[PDB]
Amino acid sequence: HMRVYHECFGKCKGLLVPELYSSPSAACIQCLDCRLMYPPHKFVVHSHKALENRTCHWGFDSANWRAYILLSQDYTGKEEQARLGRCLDDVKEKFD
Amino acid sequence: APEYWCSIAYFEMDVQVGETFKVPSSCPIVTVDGYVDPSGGDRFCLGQLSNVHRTEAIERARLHIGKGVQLECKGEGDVWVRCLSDHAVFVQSYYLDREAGRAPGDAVHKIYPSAYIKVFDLRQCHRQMQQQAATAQAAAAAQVDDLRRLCILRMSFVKGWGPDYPRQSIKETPCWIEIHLHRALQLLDEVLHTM
Ligand SMILES: [Zn+2]
Repeated sequence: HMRVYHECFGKCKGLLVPELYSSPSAACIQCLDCRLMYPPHKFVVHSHKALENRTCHWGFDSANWRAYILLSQDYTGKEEQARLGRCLDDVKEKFD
Repeated sequence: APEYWCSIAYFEMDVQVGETFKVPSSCPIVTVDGYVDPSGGDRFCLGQLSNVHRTEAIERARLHIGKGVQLECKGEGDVWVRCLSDHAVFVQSYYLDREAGRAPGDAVHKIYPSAYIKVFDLRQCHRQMQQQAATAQAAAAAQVDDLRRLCILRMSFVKGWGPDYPRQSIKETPCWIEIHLHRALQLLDEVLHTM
């Protein structure tokens, strides 16, 4: 399904598994490092050892996670980059 | 008084790309992005700017500065930044340096996507500007550009720079802009005449 990532207090990659996101609090993103499941808003505060503590972070809202989680850079252009992009928009638009 | 409230100069690494874009007072908000409009009234578009020195690696960063930032002037000359990009924007401002809690120019501020932060206060600038001015006045012995750093904003578009990153100075980032607030620049030219 979805190859996902974020660059918050470090960076992290994961797997969005659409079929599991069936409630605002449903851990549906799985870290591609610890392999654990994360609810979209907790996944955004989960970087692995990537730290980034000598830079001041302004406006980080965990609730603003729909602006943080992005589609992997794994550009296979064609209509998969667009198809999966449209499915990522659907995930975002659902419990708001 | 200021015909324009600020003028913006774009850079890719240490080369200035395009002509310095001047923002008119009739325009409080201005957008800096990477798309179409090769002209620009309240839109400084970077997507159609040439640069012989541009490298494939720089082109890659330009594709990520999507909707870019929005620079907003409030009141007499206070500035705010709105990150419309999918990627955070890194700013350099003495205002934040303080508000944050750190020493003068000793912090890089990561402004997150969709965030809307105030990055410059005119008064705090005018006060602080008089301070260091009189401070230098006090250098007695016997037998100025340091002041315009306070009236300036530097911000990087997709790549941070500092202790936490592979880049030492903003001039190593693929695409950033330098902002001269004119109103604050006047006060500078006033704190000296009036001094
Ligand atoms: Zn993990």
